[PDB]
Amino acid sequence: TLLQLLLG
Amino acid sequence: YASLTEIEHLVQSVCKSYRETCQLRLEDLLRQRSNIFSREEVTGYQRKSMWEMWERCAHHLTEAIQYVVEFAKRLSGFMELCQNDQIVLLKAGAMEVVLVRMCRAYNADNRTVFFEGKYGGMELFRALGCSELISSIFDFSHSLSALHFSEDEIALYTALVLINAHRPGLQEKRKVEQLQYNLELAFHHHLSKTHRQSILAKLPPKGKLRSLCSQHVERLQIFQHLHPIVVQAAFPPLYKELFST
Ligand SMILES: CCS(=O)(=O)c1ccc(CC(=O)Nc2nc(-c3cccc(Cl)c3)c(C(=O)c3ccccc3Cl)s2)cc1
Repeated sequence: TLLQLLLG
Repeated sequence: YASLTEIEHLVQSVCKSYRETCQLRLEDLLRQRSNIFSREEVTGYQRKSMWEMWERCAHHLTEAIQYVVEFAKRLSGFMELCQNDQIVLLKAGAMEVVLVRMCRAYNADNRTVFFEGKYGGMELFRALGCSELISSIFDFSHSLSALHFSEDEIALYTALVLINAHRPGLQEKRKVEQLQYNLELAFHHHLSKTHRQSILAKLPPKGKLRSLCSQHVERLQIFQHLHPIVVQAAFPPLYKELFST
């Protein structure tokens, strides 16, 4: 998910 | 078992996290209130294609969600949760937080909301073809503005909107419970000091925010079914992930 990437 | 000192420190930490990620300063939103869409501009919006209006909204919503993600990243205890819990909470809560935050951009005097650089009434959104959803959000924002939230009250409340131990799919359910409870103590303490505990029974009913978000997802389905190319090509990837069914 892109949320994972945004959370780092 | 957080002490009173620790609770007071949580109040300040939450309020600071919010202040740093609030997207638009309240002062600016207030000063922009005299800047309203002209009749020509309003007509232009109503004459816009459905795809263009949805695409604009998806972009603005995504922008607002990005500030909520940042709020979460700076929120005490959130980054200490496991990566799976972070996702579940944000996937379910990001839009709910945006909807609460949005009441800051709502002017109750003329029933307008700050959208694309000016203030405009709900007639601005006709071309979306979801007049009910729009009216429901406008009503919700009206309900909330009546509470006259301070920036600190928004901070604490939105923290609680996000940190919900009752979200399905949580791994560390008890760790989320503990964070939720401490944030509740922070909220209630802050309210008691400012003599504002009266607002607690005046906060949105337990399923209102759920309802608005479900409606949004549903109206997107009606749009997307009829315009599947545009969503694939031009809508923000994050938006699709959160809302596309
Ligand atoms: C929320 C953070 S802040 O208060 O700092 C801040 C920042 C930027 C803006 C500008 C903006 O982005 N303004 C929008 N306003 C609306 C909207 C639409 C209908 C009713 C209402 Cl009250 C608002 C939008 C939608 O795209 C939208 C579409 C469908 C359903 C739900 C929404 Cl919220 S974007 C406003 C507030």
